[PDB]
Amino acid sequence: HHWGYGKHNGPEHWHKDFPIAKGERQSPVDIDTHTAKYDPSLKPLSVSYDQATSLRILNNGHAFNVEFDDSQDKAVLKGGPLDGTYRLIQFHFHWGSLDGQGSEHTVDKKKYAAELHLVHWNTKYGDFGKAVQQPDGLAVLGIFLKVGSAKPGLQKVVDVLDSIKTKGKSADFTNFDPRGLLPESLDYWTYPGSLTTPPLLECVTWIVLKEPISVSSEQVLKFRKLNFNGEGEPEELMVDNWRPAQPLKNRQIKASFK
Ligand SMILES: NS(=O)(=O)c1ccc(C(=O)NCC(F)(F)C(F)(F)F)cc1
Ligand SMILES: [Zn+2]
Repeated sequence: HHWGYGKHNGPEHWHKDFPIAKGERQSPVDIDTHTAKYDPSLKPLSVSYDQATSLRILNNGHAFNVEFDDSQDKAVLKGGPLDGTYRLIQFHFHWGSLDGQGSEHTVDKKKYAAELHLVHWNTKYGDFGKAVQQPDGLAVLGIFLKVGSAKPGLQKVVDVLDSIKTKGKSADFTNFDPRGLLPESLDYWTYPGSLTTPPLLECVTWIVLKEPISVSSEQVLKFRKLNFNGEGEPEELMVDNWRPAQPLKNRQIKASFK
């Protein structure tokens, strides 16, 4: 046993090994649209993924990560609330056992079926390990998934999932274009927060897109066939791998749009 999402080891238990769980800038949060302040000084986000180099997909026992080559300034996030250049290192999702739950952020207490996190690190810190120890070390771009029409750009991910069913399995995953996971609009909300899994470090500038993407029920079903457990262990379906909303405390969520 370590941390997870079960009754015995789930989010309510995390603070015992990670006391920052009750800290002042924990994520996710509910985004109250009537209270987020429009900030006309925010810049447009700049998402430069044309030279992205995906490498590998890995089931890590809590989600699956699609990992990228981050040894140079290939796929980067710049602009919006950010200073400097943040390199994409990996993306992953959180999702539910049912379509009415699964996202980590909520919008006016509305839950989406899933949430995509594109994780980037601030190049001024040299490496990802150094970046997570800094209050401005990461930028995570969060995108909500609603169940509807299929997302064609997601299908290459859903088709490889059978090959990484269990914890610690990985597969080569090259030539994957993460632009195919973006919505039309880059309007966003932003706030200072944390990693949403242990060690829950308070190193993240959250940029959460307003426009969800649509995925089909067949595609999200495939997420829910993954397993938390390793090969040969008792089957535990990888579902409901989301942390509930944490109190906002002394923070302000800004909107990029009016
Ligand atoms: N869900 S999330 O907020 O996007 C999120 C993104 C990245 C990480 C992450 O790198 N954990 C690994 C780690 F922090 F455990 C390490 F110290 F970095 F090894 C966790 C949560
Ligand atoms: Zn995440």
